[PDB]
Amino acid sequence: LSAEDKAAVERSKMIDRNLREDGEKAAREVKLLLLGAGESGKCTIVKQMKITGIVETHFTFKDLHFKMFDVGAQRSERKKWIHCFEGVTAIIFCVALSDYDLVLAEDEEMNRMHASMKLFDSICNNKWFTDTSIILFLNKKDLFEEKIKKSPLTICYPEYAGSNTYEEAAAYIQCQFEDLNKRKDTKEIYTHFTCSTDTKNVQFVFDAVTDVIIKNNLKDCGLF
Amino acid sequence: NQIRDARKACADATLSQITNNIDPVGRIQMRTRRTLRGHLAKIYAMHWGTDSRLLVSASQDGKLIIWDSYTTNKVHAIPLRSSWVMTCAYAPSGNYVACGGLDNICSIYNLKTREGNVRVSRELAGHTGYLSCCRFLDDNQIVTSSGDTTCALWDIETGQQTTTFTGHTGDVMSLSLAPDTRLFVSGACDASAKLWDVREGMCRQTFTGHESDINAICFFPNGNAFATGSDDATCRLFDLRADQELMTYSHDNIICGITSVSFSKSGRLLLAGYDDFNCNVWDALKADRAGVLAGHDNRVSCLGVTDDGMAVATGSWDSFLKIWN
Amino acid sequence: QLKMEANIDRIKVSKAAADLMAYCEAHAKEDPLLTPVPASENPFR
Amino acid sequence: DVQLVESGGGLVQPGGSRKLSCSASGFAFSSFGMHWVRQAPEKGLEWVAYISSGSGTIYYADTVKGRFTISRDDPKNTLFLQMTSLRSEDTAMYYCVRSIYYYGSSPFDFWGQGTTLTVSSDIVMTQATSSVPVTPGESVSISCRSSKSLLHSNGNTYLYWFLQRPGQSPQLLIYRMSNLASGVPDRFSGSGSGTAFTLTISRLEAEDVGVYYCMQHLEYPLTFGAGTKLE
Amino acid sequence: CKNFFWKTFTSC
Amino acid sequence: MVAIQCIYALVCLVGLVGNALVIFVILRYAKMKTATNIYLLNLAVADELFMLSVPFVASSAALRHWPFGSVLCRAVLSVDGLNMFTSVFCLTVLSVDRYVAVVHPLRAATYRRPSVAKLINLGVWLASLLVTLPIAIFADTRPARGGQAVACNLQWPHPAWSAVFVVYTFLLGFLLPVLAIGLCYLLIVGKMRAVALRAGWQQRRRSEKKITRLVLMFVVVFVLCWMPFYVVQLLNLFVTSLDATVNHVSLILSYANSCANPILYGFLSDNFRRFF
Repeated sequence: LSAEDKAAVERSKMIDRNLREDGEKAAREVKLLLLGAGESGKCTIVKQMKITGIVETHFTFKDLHFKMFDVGAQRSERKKWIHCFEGVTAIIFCVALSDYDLVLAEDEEMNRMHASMKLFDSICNNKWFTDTSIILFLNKKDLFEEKIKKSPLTICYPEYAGSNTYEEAAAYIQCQFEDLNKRKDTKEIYTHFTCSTDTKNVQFVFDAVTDVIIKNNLKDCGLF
Repeated sequence: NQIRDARKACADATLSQITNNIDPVGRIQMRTRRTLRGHLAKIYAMHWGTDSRLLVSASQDGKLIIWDSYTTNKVHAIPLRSSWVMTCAYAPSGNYVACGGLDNICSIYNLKTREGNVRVSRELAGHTGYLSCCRFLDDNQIVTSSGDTTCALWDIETGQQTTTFTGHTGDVMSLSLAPDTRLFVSGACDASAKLWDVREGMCRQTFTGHESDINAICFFPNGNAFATGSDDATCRLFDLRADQELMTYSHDNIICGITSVSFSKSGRLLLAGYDDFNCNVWDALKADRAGVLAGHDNRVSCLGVTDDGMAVATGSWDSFLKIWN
Repeated sequence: QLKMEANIDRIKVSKAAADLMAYCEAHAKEDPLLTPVPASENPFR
Repeated sequence: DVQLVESGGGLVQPGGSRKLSCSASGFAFSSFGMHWVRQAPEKGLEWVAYISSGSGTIYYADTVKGRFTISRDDPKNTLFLQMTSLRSEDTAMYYCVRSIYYYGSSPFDFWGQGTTLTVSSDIVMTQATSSVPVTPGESVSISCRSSKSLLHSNGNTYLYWFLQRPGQSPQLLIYRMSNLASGVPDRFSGSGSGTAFTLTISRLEAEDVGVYYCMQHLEYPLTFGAGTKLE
Repeated sequence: CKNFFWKTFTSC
Repeated sequence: MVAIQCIYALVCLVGLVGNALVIFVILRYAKMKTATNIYLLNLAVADELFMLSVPFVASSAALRHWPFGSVLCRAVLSVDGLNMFTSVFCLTVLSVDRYVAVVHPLRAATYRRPSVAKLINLGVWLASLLVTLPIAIFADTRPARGGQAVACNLQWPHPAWSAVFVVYTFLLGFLLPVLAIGLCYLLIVGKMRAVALRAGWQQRRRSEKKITRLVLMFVVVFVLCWMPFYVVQLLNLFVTSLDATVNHVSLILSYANSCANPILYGFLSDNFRRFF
């Protein structure tokens, strides 16, 4: 420490001050993992969020910053990078209600909704996402209503016997997705219907992430 | 069928049956000198230098911080545009430092500049899958692997990829150059270790001894051998001069897979990091775990040893990196 | 295109094993990890 | 555009001040820490003041402590110099060094153009020579002596060599007495054992002439050499 | 009287 | 007689086997991670300092005399009173920390750094010195005049000044701290219930039910252990028919919750769950 290391430890304290400040603005903002079930996931929620590789959108709403991360369709396996998003505030898993009677452009080995139920369950069994909450969003509201009038609704689930009404079908498919995860006490699943109003979809998101950051703060103090 | 049919008849004895007469290495006691604090996110990769003093570490908070190990004084703080960085490398001289984020862009940063900030030297956005590892041949050419089951040899002055190594079936997850930076071996998720060349253009021999996803890889300072770290809780040190497997280091005491493989100066202590919150030190000659490196709260991810074998750096997901000696 | 890179340098595996053992035993003296180093010689106090 | 500009009056009367204002350009500010070094006519360099990055460490020289008030405005990228009372001893050409301190750095890298001013314990850096008349073209050796051995416990000796071309500001030639600066040819070679501090200019082109200086970076206030002019 | 206080007996 | 002395060794041993592990849980795994770990560490050391000063007053009531020194009792009687104050004061700054971190997340970031957490703990210890100094400058050793025996207790020149101090420690020591932790915890459950219904959960979930029950238990125990202790002090000024038959167990109620609060917070937390 001769006129050089004294300034070196002072520069390190200035860097540590910026790093400490960088963690504060990064903790108050909201992080969102947008992992879809099909080829193009989250086609509606990203239209209102004001902006190769992943796509992240930074926008402020209701005096709160949000960061929605979308991976799109990548040929890499999710098992090698699913642990990188551990610690995210919320997870948005957009699923379309038109996947039970439709088959993607593939080998047709499994149904679209059957692959969506397995993909949603694959995220919950991961040992990294046992604490983060997944927010479910149902797409194609009115499109699913017209399909009910010309479909038995029991393609993927033959053991189901219920009413052919959008009010009952949306409630049954909500409980079916809530019974896929084995960790029901650690994870809280939020289910909502995507609307074209362009302001109600993010309002539920703001209310959902508020219920999560209030639990992390309660977990911080220890009351959780 | 006939590829390795004759490679078994020429193996009458193994490496473990020969090294049982030399002086066995006792228990290695390594004490944590200083813990490199200051981070606020999980560390994933690091790199050492020739001076054995400076080292770079990648963190998920969007900061590629560089400091010296002897005094633990943060020198530069590089704000990263892609916070989800999974790999980083350090130059042998200390001029350029690159990092592979999730945006599939190997943002190269120049340290020695006329200004104070660390500007971007070049951006490599030719890959389609996630950038998994990157290694500096020199300050102009760089070999960067990705999650697109391929490797690429990029040039900083040119800006485009010179040669794209497309010979792997599984997802590439590791890279390891040679002491002369002439050849290099890469281990992918298909349990395949291919020795890729520069003069020939791409691989010249492969190794499929493992049984699961290979996470990390290293290179022996001799240049004729190298160890590989898979996910089935075993490491198989293959041979480049006999296209076979010298020996294996497996044990039922451990259940987690390997995440980091490193070698010392003499190559005796095989530094192998695991997912059991600790790191192991293998003899690499007789398959005997001498000592264990414990003290990390979360599972370690990166592990590098200096070129002179002075210090050993272990980084975990608790935003704390420890320096061993 | 498997036979493009196949090599014949596999007549003996024990001889190459001796090359790895001879290298680690000739450079074990210059390794601070193997050789017990004092606090005055090594860095980090 | 890394050049620095200084502002100063022609001459000031005793009892006032000029408020020397220095501005920065090009390089990233708030990360180096500006210096203050004045040069009296037909004299040697002498450190005045130094502020760190963020007004953290403020150091004053033994000759200006209690009279000068170093100030800065980092959001403006401007450096000030407030003074209480001017004396005939302060008549000199003030410079700004724009140095930075870290491992592998090049401290005292690019000095400023400097402004003029006219008014109507410490390591004594001594030099064995003051003017060496020698024909240019090949090797020429220059040494420097110090009061205290600059060899620190870590193993780094802090010494910096300056050239100071006639009519310009001093520039860094070799830092740490053994590492060549950024922007200098491979002709400068520095050796020594604690106090020897020999500098061999193996090329010695025409533009290598000037008043040289050797400054220590171990004790405050920083003291410069006597001055070695080459012809 | 009082004959007691915080933690001991006090004179009245 | 000795039956009340029998549970005295139990209350100290309960706080001994528990508080010795609370520090071992914090500085081994968390090691002062943020501001929330400094308060629980402060309550853990404040209980032990209160558990090492209680054996002097526990056995002295049985012997009806003070065998220790005259000047040494003036400090010990002020240390345990300060340990009583620094414990209830730390419970106040803990409730404010839990209130700011939950209700105002944007404002709590200024207090999440260890820089403010260290000075706010040194400050709350200094606030205990200001409250207990009137009980220290007046503390002395004077005979009780009953049997000409030695006794160490607060001395006042006039009985009128005795009524000022008995309520001063009731206002500043009991009513104000329990009103802070009572209001800070009420604003936490009130804000949590309002946010839970906005997300679509009209009924209280399993996580919300556990928190409001863990919060409700912290306040009622702080009342049923300190209010019976504080109510006995004021009734001694009007009628002296107590015959010291309740003063021995009323202090034991203060020795219980002060020695159980670090364990009630430590054992019912995520740090001790991973260690056990």
